[PDB]
Amino acid sequence: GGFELQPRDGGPRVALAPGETVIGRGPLLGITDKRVSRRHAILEVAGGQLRIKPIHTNPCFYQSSEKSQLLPLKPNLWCYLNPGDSFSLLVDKYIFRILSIP
Amino acid sequence: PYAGSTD
Repeated sequence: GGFELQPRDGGPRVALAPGETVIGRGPLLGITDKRVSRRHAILEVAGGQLRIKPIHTNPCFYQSSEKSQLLPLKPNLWCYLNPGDSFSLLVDKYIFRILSIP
Repeated sequence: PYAGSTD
């Protein structure tokens, strides 16, 4: 099972490869905002699942599919992202919804 | 456009 990221604003989908992908300020997500680290978080696709680990002092945020609040993630800990969940690299910007691929 | 130090 694979995954894509759907920006909450409706922009193009972001394909994720198996394994670990460093995300943040860079070409993959297109983020240029200096408040976002070039090494902001790790995404891991493995065994049909996706998890994220923040690796910067500037935080990441997580919104379960059933809730309606972007909550801050604890640093350097893994959090699984289910299809329909969202995460963000700023409190109110660069938000991405998780989509599953067959 | 992705270089430079983080705030």
